[PDB]
Amino acid sequence: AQYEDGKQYTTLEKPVAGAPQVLEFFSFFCPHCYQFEEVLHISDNVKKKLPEGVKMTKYHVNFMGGDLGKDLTQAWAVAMALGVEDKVTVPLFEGVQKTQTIRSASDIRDVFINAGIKGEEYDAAWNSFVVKSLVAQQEKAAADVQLRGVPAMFVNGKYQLNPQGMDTSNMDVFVQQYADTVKYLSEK
Repeated sequence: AQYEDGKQYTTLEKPVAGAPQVLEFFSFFCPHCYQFEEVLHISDNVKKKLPEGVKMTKYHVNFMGGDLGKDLTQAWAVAMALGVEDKVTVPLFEGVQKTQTIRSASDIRDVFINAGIKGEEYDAAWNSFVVKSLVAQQEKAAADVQLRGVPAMFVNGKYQLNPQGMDTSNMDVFVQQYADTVKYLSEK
């Protein structure tokens, strides 16, 4: 066909019930993830092609960057709880990969302060049990698909995007292929 298992996507040997409809994993240590976010705006372009009635979920992972990697997963839980994903994503990426000024939880915290979240509101979120279970959700979702690599997108707990199988001579064309693939899988 035009879309084929093993080409634009793969199928899970082990489907995951009750999964979010469009589920994306990343790491602020992940170089392709930086590309995906700041250069290609994948999440965004997928969204604008998804039918609506469809929610999009993005989770951080632990397996890159050891101790900081986990701090970053908890901080992304904070960002989700406060609804400030859109104000910290870029400075977290650049602070980890561009300027390399993020080396500790305290530096992660600085990004949120600079983004305007109050220290008080941040420390309370950081320490809240609502953030604990949010961390647990991120870990569980990654666990359910035995996630060993990022960036990664899963559709309806049963399909995994396979970006390796798309032309990259043009960035715009890659993005649209990627998004259309998501929409195809979405309708499947």
